[PDB]
Amino acid sequence: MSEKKQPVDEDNWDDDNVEDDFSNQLRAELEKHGYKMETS
Amino acid sequence: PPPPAPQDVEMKEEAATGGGSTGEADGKTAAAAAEHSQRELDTVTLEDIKEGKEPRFVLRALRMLPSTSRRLNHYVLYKALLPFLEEPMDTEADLQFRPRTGKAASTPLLPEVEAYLQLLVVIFMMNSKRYKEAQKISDDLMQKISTQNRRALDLVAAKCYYYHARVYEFLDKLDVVRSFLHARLRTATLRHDADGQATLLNLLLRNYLHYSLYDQAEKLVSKSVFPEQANNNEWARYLYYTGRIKAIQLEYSEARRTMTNALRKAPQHTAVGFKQTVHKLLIVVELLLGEIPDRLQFRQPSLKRSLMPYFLLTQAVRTGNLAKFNQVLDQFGEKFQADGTYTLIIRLRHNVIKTGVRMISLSYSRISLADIAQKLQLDSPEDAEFIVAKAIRDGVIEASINHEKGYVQSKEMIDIYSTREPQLAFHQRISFCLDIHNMSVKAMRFP
Amino acid sequence: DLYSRYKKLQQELEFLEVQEEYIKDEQKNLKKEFLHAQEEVKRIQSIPLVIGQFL
Amino acid sequence: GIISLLDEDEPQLKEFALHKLNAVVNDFWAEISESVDKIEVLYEDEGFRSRQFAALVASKVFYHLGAFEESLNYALGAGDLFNVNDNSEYVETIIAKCIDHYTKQCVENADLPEGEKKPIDQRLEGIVNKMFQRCLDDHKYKQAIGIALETRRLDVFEKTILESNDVPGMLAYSLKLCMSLMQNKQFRNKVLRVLVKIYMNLEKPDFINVCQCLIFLDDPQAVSDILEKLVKEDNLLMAYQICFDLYESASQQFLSSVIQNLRTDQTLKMIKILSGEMAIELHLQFLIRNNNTDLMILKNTKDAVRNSVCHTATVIANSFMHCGTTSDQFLRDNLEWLARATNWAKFTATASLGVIHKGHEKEALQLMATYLPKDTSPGSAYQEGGGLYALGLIHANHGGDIIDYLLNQLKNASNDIVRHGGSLGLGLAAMGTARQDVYDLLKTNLYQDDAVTGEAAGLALGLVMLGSKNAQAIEDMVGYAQETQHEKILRGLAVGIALVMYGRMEEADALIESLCRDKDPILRRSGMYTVAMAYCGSGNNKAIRRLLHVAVSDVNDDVRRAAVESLGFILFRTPEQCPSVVSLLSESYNPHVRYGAAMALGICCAGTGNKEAINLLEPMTNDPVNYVRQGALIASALIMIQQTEITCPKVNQFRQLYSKVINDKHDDVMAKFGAILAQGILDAGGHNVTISLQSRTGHTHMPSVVGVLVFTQFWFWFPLSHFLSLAYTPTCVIGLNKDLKMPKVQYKSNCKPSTFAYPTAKAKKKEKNPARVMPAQLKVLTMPETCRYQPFKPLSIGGIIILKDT
Repeated sequence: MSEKKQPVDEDNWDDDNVEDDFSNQLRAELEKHGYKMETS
Repeated sequence: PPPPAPQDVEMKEEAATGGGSTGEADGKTAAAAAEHSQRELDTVTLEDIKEGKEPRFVLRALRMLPSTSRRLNHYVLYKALLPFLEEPMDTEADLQFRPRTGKAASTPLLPEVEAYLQLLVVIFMMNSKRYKEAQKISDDLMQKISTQNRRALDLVAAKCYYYHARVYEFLDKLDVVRSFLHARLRTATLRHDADGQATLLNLLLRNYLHYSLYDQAEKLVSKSVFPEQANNNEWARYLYYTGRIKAIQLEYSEARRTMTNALRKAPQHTAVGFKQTVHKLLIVVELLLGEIPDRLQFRQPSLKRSLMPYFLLTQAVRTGNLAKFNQVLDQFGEKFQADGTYTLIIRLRHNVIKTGVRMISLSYSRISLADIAQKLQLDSPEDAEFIVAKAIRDGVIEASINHEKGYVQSKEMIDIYSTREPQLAFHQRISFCLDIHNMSVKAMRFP
Repeated sequence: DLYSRYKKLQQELEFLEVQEEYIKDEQKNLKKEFLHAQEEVKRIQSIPLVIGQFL
Repeated sequence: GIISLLDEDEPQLKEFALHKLNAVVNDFWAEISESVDKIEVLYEDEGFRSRQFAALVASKVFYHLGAFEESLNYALGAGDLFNVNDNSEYVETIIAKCIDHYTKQCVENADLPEGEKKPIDQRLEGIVNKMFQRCLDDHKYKQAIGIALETRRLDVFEKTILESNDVPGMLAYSLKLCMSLMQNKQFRNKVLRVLVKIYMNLEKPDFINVCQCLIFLDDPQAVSDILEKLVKEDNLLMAYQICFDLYESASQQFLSSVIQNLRTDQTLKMIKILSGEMAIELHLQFLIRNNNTDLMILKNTKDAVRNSVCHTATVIANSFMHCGTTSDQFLRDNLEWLARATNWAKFTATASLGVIHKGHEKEALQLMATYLPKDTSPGSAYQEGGGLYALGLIHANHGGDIIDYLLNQLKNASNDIVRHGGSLGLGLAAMGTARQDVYDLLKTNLYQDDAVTGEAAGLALGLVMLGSKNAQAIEDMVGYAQETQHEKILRGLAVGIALVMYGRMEEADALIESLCRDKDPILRRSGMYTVAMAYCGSGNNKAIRRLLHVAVSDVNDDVRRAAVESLGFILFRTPEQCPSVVSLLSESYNPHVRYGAAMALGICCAGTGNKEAINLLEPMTNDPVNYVRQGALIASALIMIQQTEITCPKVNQFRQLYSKVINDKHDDVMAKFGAILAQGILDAGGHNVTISLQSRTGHTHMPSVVGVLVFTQFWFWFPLSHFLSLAYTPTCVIGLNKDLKMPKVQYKSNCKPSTFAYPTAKAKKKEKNPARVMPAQLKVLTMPETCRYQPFKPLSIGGIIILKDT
């Protein structure tokens, strides 16, 4: 349906919220977290 | 062996649809049209879909005494253009069946839009609509016989004014057609309201945000609301255009509700990217809010080739990276300048700071100033007091600065419990509900 | 006849708009009449009813 | 962006600026839309020399918006450019709505007619008469008469007859057009008189002019004007039409108005025209030569002997076919069945001699010289009452000198069993006369201390005071109507105070409320009959609003019945709406509204070839209520008259259906009483005579309004079942030239022989007795172009026209 302007113009995908939350935040998810308890 | 079949069913197109429309339009007023006469939209878009062909149905049109049975059957039998589109006036002037004038000045003429030769017949379509606009002008100077142009041919007329649009666009712009439109408005303002002005007003904004910019303020004095919104499709994209306006008028909190409304009033299908491409620039206003969720709840993978900038852009929104900011800008700023996107590049930083202050504000009752100066990529405590005042900017949640040295003495705000603010609004909630009871009353009034 | 046709279409209109009001009032009336029917017939209650059998 | 140029107060760049204004006025609509204040700055300036074109660009922006009073202001302050610029939709839409402002200005100018009106710009009416000069040069009679009456003003209407070398018909069809649409009488009187003035001073002497204003304007001065002139040029073949129309169309008290103008040969003619014998005896001649009836069906229902009211049904059924025939058969062939019933059938039987020998005016008194009230028997006082009742039928609707002699007989008589017929005949022959002796004995007729004479007193006082606008008689009547002992007294006086005011249209409304206010059912019922009689024949919503409301909301059922009885009384000019509006009224709860609904479709749709009214009376004649089946048979009689056999195929179906219901015994007696009386209605003269609410003149007829409204409720007094027989006109034509001179004229119609056939293609006349015809078989004739005697006045329907002895 040509609306007179617009003709001119769950695999891995629900997780995308968690992943874009976790892009540069806890990128390993455990490999610091399992090793936090001996930092202090 | 296929073309003898539209000789039957393309004949019964005009027989059933057009013959019933004209004959049942001759009486039984306002059931004259609009029970299968304005089946016109999809049955005649379908006529331009369902099926030499160009001279055949345009010869020998106006004959005599109503022998269109034989004449349309001649149009059937003949399958085995310079004066030709004017031949429905050159056989004789039409002289009878004034509901048929625009009907046969639309349905045979318009398939050249779908034939797409664009060179010799768009000026002939211009002439054919000079004839049909002569009908449009001469309905009130020379045709003082009965209504026949409001109740049927106004709903036909706005459609073929969209076809006017289809013709006028494919070569140039239109300026004379705008005062011509407002004259068409004056002969539809007080007598019988048609959309019409809203059709070429959608086109007005559509070519004007391309090329003229004074006219939203002229809409402001021109906002005859037209609450009929019968198709809801024209009204939907009307909200889309004016939501692009309020996005370029930088009105956002209105834009989110009215553009979510404009989306949820699209019942549309056909996932080529109509709803998707209109919806992307719709929720660009949510990119301008300062708040936007993850767009996984919005994507059709047919839009994916166009949103190859857009997903990384909303990643830049949820993050705050200036590298990602400028990189998405220069690299991925193509294909959106055709729609107009560069008002988010000035305030993507504002989007960053409002997302951050939303997270921190609902996260923290009290924060400190010279650590909220280091939550995001802030600059200084004077920049942080600055951005606390700019974080209020409208009336946000209570943040009093502890005005000696305690950085901020902010706390959370209360009394949304269940006390007076919801029952301050429930009068208006049930005001909406009684409006729907008026819809029930008019549901009874439909017969 | 454009002075007399346009005279009398108005006349027959104002006639029928008067004549609508009659039936509007009767529709107001007969719902009350049907409620009076309902309760004043359903006073058929237990005037000291007798026990019997149904066959 | 021109308000920047509007900073300048010198106009020498403002000419360039206004040339910019009408150049980009389609783009910059919101430019002026707040700059209206500076438009008023340049408008109200007395030095800015373009304030008119400032009002035009103001017209542009308020054409973009569409304001009304702004366009009134542009009619004011646009001036020359408001006037000469008229070839555009841009100007004609806003001046079209200004002409709409002018036509509601003319509404204002017709709201109050005596000075002190609202002010008028000479330019808003300058465009009216300027556009009207286009209407004069266009010369179309639409263009004249439309705008001539849109203004509701007689000056430019007077100027419309002054147009060019045409108007062969405006000066003879203008009154026809104006009567065919009129709603208000306040200026109609003046239009109707200013047209007939120039019709008196026309190049042609016309007859439809005073033939119309003599009955819709009823002037004693205009009838003296045509008396004066038509005697003055000393010709009576031209005064033929209008003097015999003076007797034939006009009613009583207008004869009083002309007999004031009589004396100030044609002397013998003015002696004889107010007598008016010739119509009576041509009616008599027509019926004695035109007895196209049947006595066999009268035997087939004569055999149905019962002691009840059936005797009255038989004698009224054969009086219907002998009212004006001077012929009796069931007063002849029997005495035992004739004297079977008692004390009321004797009233009716000596009343049928007056019904049948109505139309035997002078000689019927000596025909009843044997049948005086005190000659036959002093045993039944109703026999001696029906006697003077029949003498009132001798003086039915056109009495003579013996009106006062019946009054002399009513000076001394029995108590009340005489005046029930005597005073009714006295006021029948004395309609609207306002006589003093009737007031004299009607005083003691009120004070009889007997309820059976309420009809006598009330109805006769309403008759002699028809359209009274009295108070003192009405004071006597309604102020006696709170303390009496029965309701026949109340109801005779109630229909009398209905009958005391007629055709008022604004005047009886005080009495309408006065009858409305009381808790007396009979008095509000009288209010409904009064709002009928003051508003007869006109679709006035002021009746139908309160009628509507009282026929819904009240549960008092007599007044509801009167409300659904007044409908055909006020709307018989347009009978073609009554089915759609009394449709569900036929399905009410009571016998009153259902009965009055059947009667409403009956008295409404008389002359209609409708058959929808028939189709809706079908479940009304098969109703569960008994006397609504009776009244539905009577309503079938009402629909089938002013209708022939081929007008609706159920005529013989209703004849055999009447036969079905009456000639069997097991049907309802009360509901089969109407069947043979309805047959008699159906064979009134053998379809010769019928009812006539609407004349060719348009003058409605007092029996066919008054007698039928009294005839409505007939159980309450059984001799109220006679009065519809007084409402009969023979469906026949008079092409007579000299008063007795028989023509040789036999012209034809192009119809069928069976449409002619009443129980070849051409019609055949009879050389005047007149000849019976369908009313609808008079617009389908053809003049004899091969005859020696050719008529000149067009004969579209029955009545009299002029012929020429050539």
